[PDB]
Amino acid sequence: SGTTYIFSKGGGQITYKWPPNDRPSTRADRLAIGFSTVQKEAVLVRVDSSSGLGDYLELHIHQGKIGVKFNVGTDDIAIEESNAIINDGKYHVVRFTRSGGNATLQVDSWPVIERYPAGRQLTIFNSQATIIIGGKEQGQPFQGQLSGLYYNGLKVLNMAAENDANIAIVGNVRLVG
Amino acid sequence: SGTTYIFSKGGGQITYKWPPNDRPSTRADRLAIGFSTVQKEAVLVRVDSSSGLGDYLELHIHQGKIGVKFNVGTDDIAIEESNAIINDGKYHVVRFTRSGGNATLQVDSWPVIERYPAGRQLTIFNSQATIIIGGKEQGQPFQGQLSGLYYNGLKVLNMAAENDANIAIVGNVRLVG
Amino acid sequence: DPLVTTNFGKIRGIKKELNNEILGPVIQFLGVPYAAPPTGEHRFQPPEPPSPWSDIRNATQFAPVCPQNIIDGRLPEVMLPVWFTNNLDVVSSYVQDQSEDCLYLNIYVPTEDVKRISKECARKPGKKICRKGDIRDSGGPKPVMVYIHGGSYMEGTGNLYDGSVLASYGNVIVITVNYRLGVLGFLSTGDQAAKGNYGLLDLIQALRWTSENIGFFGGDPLRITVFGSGAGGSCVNLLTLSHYSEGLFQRAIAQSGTALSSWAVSFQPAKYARILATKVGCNVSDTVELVECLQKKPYKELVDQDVQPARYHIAFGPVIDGDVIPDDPQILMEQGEFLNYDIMLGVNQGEGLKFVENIVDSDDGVSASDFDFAVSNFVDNLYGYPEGKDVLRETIKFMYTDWADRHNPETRRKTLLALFTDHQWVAPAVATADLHSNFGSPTYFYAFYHHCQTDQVPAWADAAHGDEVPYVLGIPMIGPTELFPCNFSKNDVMLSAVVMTYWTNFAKTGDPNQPVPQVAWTRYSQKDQLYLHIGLKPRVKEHYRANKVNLWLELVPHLH
Amino acid sequence: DPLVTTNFGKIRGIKKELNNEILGPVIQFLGVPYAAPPTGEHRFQPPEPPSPWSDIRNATQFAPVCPQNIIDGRLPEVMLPVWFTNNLDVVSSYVQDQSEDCLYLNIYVPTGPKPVMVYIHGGSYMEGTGNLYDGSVLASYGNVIVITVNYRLGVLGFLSTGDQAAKGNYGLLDLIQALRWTSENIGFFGGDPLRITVFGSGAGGSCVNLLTLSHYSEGLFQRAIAQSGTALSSWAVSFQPAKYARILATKVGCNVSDTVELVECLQKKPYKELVDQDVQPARYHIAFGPVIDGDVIPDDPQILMEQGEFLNYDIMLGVNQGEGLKFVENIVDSDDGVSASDFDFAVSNFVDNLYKDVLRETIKFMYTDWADRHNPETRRKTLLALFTDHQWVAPAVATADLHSNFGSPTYFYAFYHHCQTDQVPAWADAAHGDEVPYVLGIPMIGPTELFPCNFSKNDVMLSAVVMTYWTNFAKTGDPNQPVPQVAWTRYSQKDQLYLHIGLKPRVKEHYRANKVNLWLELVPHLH
Ligand SMILES: *[C@@H]1O[C@H](CO)[C@@H](O[C@@H]2O[C@H](CO)[C@@H](O[C@@H]3O[C@H](CO)[C@@H](O)[C@H](O)[C@@H]3O)[C@H](O)[C@H]2NC(C)=O)[C@H](O)[C@H]1NC(C)=O
Ligand SMILES: *[C@@H]1O[C@H](CO)[C@@H](O)[C@H](O)[C@H]1NC(C)=O
Ligand SMILES: *[C@@H]1O[C@H](CO)[C@@H](O)[C@H](O)[C@H]1NC(C)=O
Ligand SMILES: [Ca+2]
Ligand SMILES: [Ca+2]
Repeated sequence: SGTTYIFSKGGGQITYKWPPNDRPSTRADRLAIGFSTVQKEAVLVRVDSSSGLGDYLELHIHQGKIGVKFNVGTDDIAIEESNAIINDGKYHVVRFTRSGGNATLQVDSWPVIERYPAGRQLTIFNSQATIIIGGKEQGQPFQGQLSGLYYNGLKVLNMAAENDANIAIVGNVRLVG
Repeated sequence: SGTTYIFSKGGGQITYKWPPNDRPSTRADRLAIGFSTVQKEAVLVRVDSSSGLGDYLELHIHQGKIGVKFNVGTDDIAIEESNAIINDGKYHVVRFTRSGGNATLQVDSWPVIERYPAGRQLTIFNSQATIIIGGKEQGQPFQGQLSGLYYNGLKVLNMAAENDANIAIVGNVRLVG
Repeated sequence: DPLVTTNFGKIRGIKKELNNEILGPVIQFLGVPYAAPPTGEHRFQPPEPPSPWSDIRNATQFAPVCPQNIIDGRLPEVMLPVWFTNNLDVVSSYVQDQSEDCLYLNIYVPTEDVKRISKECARKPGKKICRKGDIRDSGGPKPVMVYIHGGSYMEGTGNLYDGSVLASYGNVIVITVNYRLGVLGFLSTGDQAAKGNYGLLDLIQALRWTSENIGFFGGDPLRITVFGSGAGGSCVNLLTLSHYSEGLFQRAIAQSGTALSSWAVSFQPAKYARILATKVGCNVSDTVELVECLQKKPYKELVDQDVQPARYHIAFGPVIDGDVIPDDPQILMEQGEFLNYDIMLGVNQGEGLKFVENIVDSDDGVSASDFDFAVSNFVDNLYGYPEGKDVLRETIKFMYTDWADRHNPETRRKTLLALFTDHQWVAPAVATADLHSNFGSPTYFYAFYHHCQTDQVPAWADAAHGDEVPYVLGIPMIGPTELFPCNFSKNDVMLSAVVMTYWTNFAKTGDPNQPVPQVAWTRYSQKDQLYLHIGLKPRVKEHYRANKVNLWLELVPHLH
Repeated sequence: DPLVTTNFGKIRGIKKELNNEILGPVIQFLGVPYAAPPTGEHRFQPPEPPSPWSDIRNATQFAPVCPQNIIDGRLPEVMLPVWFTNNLDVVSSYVQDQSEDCLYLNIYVPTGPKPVMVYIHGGSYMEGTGNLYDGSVLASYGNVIVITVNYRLGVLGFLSTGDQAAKGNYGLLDLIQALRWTSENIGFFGGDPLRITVFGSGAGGSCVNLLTLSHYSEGLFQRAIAQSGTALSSWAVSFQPAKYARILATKVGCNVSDTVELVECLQKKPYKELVDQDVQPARYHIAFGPVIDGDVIPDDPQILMEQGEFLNYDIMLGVNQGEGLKFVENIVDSDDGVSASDFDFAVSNFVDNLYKDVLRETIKFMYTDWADRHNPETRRKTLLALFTDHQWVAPAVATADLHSNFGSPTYFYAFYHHCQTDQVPAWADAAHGDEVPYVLGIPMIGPTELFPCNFSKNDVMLSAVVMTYWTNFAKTGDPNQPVPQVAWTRYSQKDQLYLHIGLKPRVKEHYRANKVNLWLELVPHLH
């Protein structure tokens, strides 16, 4: 694991907001997180574009299965580890990569899922503004542990561990060690 | 025996200038004049509208015959005492009326000449700026005698002799009496 | 004891004291008969002169008003003054006394106690000056100001406008006129059966009487000034175009009313003449038979009818008849086919308040969708349907979207209101001031920016249509009235004095600046389009709404 | 001994002393080879990495320029910069040596990894050189490294047959290869590879925008400045390259059925023969230039910017207020005006060039100042403003609207101060590409031959102010930071805030809103 934050009773939220004059756009995305949970349904990580742009990335457990929904402008694209159960309490790591409209997802040592949606579609994830970890004010708050969060070179959980100026921690969330 | 003014060597001009803010428009025009001349070519009285506007009235003598040319909007309208010379040095009174497109013209007490222009004709003589007696500047100066000029109520030559503030006499014009 | 002997017999006025520190008394001759009743055989006929009386008739009370139907809804608020609509119950009381025999005048004569000559004659009667003299104590014939009330040619009454203050402020004689309205005054079958323009012909008869009789009251029949607002502003303009107006007046003022708007002339007189006949069981084949029966029917039955025209147009009103109105007002004015009069024309900031005062919300804005619909309603009602629907709607919408502030619905409210203002009022008014200037008529132009907001007028609103009337009439001078019930301030009193100075100076001299001095209101000409911006901070400015006035005058006519 | 060891070998440079006491030294590196000679089987092919040299390359004079035809009256006067049109004789000096092997850049290093400012020139995609632009003054003034680049122009760099036979956009690809060389090698010179800024005027300003829209350019530059230049102007992209390729082919005996043998034909022929060739497009459009290849340029620059199909770049756009002088000048009398009938005609075929009756009338109305309706001096200014707005102002504000809405720190500007010269008419406003001498800091070193105007103290103090904004932007992505100077507010479609640059520099609201939106919102869907 990396920097571990426990998400407790009633859930919490860790929000990194990109400085206004440096809100980044991109064509390919890297997203990796280690976790351990029992939730059948929860939202772990959500990346949002600025207000007005409907562009998003969401890492979410649904039906007990980990996966990612996302839209860059055209269509809502879904990808998940369908074959196995991921809310077993054991520490898992899920890696997500997003090359344009196309994406791949892997969990632990298991076979790598590839998703390639048909029809021409946009590639740019426009002006990204906020990363939300725990998604308390989303519907399903995460309960369990999130550790070592990578989003395109950003160690977001390590940033909150050394009092980064942009991150806010509201809700039941504790640092490990 | 109107207010007789004598036009002499070379010629002259007596000018009426309606104050800017009281320049008359009109549908009908009454104009009478007494004269003695021997000239073949002359312009006796010319009425001019404010600059820009085309509207003009001219009482003139061409090849001995007396006439009146006028434009009030559409075309130049002629009416001329066609069948008798008037430049016989004897005294003569010419009376000219106008209503819309049409005109009337009588010399002394001959049959009255009647003009009725074909086609659709305008009726208003607009914003009349100046009455020009003597035609020096039109191009053909008057040589002879002019008496008691009536025009739309105005006794021009009388008020000209009566030291009018708006009358300017410049040239070889002199007052008989 | 105000007896005056007109050409038709003696009349007795009523002295009226005024309730203001400054202003002096006014002898008012009310209900003075300028024409014989247009009743019976004389219905739908030009007015005849009145019958001479050998007694002394009491011109001391208001004479009946012309037949009209006053009903909320069934009158077009989008057209009538905003003081007129918001206060109908007050207007009912002026109009509840009714008759077809209604051709009357009100004459407001200022009276000083200064005894100029009568006191010299009291000492010395022998000298010619008194022995057989003509000069009076109030010596010098006073300029005459005839006001033509104009709603929608359907209603109204000069009795609504008390000329007292305006009379005794500018030392002018103010006259208010009743003329035939509704069907009675404007029905036309579009020929010689009914020729229309009867009301107009009344106004002309008024001006005949006045030009023949005002001298007795001490008036100058050569310094007469017809002025009007609303549709009465249109009548003022329609009179400058009428041949019948030769020698009857010399200077004219038109307030938020031209002869060029879509509602100044009835272009389908016969369509509405025959629809009315249908409603009273008189729709017969030959027109003269149709008018024949309409004369036998009691005026009330005719005035009580619901004859709605299309929006922003009229059903009954002045018609192009090639007589009273020689041609189409646009043709008559493009070719300069009009006598010369000193003119003073003008419009208000927000005339078209009542064109928006329905869709404006509690936060007082207008939605992107509410706006698009309103222009669509505007286009389809005023410029018709096919030919160029889209190219016209999209242009107007572009020109009435403030692009520096496109999303804010408050300023979207303003421009929508401007659309109706510019189109119905500014465009034609600036057109008329243009075409009068060119053909050498002294022209003066004003914008009206200062209102007195009541408790019925929405706060955001600027000067509404008609809002200029109280100031012209000097209502702030005597405090709030039941008709104009605004709490007029010190600032409102100052302005109402200033408007009145011009408005009378114009009737006195034909130049608003002289004699009584107050920024000189410079003359208007097409060259620099110079106008006085009348308000709390008055300026003479240039080219009023130039880029919008021309949109309608120049570009739009090309878009069909 | 100005010597730098790079990836591709060792290179020597020259030390120019500036034509000013205040300003200090600059080490120049002229005619540096950034890519392999695009000749033989490499003509009409993407640029190749250059080969490593063993010794020390004497790179102290300029390299030859790319093959270009330069004749007075055979070039689109209206399109090219004004100093260019009016100074063609002096320009021709820098265009004397012409090699097909022309892919070379010039580096100006002042004497910390200094910011990198790549300058992309361009009049019509046919002619020009970075050698025209002396990045000396701008360098030691703002302590920034400046680069001026040469790329395949005319046919040689933009020929497309609409398929894989000729893909086109080679010029653009050369610019890419330049930035490739730069981010790898600029470090050896003392540059910051993560602070590279591409800037340009005219078509060279379009090229800037055109690179922002290409996935190839990713991770090669962070900021961008476009001057009097857009990807949205009618002449920014060639929409019928195969049409002209085949029309060119007929003029050199190459027009064959199969497209692949037509391309192999043209390769074999000498470069001088194809360049001298007489090939011209319907006015305001182009014969050769960037094409939609579906690879470099994925789709139309208009679609891609409404889709947000671009990375977040630090953008600074702008226009001068008298752009299309060249359109209007040729119908101006001695009284310095334009007649009403000359105005009505110009508009008419302006519609017959780019677009019927209603459009002809609207424009005619929109560009009549009814405040001074009849004065032909006014009727000149707004007829000038017509082309100014339609070709420059409208596309520029369109871009800035679509860039700020997709979260990119955009900054817009109006340049209203012209260099006072008797080369142009007295009544003139700042013409197309009049901002160049100010950007490049020419007023600092007096008049040159290429900019001969009588330079005044105000022009120098304006040039200092501009160079500040320009360098500051290349440093921080913000024209206000870090060098002290009225602050240039960030642009956004809510208040459309732009810096009105001139004698009285001021931040103003919604530049020309009412006329700009005519073209962007009324005219588009009138049909
Ligand atoms: C029309 O406008 C006038 C001018 O503002 C109004 O008169 C003002 O009336 C208010 C009360 O409604 C007065 O305010 C009072 O001031 C006294 C001190 O003098 C203070 O002790 C009170 O607390 C109160 O606020 C104000 O003096 C008065 N101004 C004057 C002198 O005219 C008037 O109310 C309006 N007319 C109506 C009745 O609608
Ligand atoms: C009245 O009668 C005439 C003649 O029959 C007819 O043309 C017209 O439409 C009728 N009017 C109405 C509105 O009923
Ligand atoms: C060139 O030749 C091709 C193939 O024969 C033909 O389709 C085309 O019309 C020609 N193009 C031009 C414009 O020369
Ligand atoms: Ca997107
Ligand atoms: Ca005329």
